[PDB]
Amino acid sequence: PYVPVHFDASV
Amino acid sequence: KETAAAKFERQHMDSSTSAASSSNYCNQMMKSRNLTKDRCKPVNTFVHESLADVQAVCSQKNVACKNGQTNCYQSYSTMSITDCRETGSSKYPNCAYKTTQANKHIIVACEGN
Repeated sequence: PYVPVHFDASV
Repeated sequence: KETAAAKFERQHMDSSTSAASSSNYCNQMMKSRNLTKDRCKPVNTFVHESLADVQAVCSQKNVACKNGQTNCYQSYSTMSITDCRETGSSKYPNCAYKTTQANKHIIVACEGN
């Protein structure tokens, strides 16, 4: 599958 | 070398805590996760949810990334997160951080892996 690679932002 | 996937976990996952304990959580965590080795990483977010819950964000709401890519996903629900921001006075190697705890939605870029 698909995994998180970068944290773009919150809220 | 550390994969992009492996680097994300390293820099943003903290499933052993439901929330930042004290005002020192960021000082503690930036160092231990190794984000203060060549310089002080100016900003960083720690997420306190289980890794399946964060991986799952990749099958949630598709949104555009900041850079315009189209592989960003916003969680449907708010999550426990700790915001770390380098203080005004923070000078390397004495990296200092303001710790902000909150519940919010997160947006992350996803890649195949």
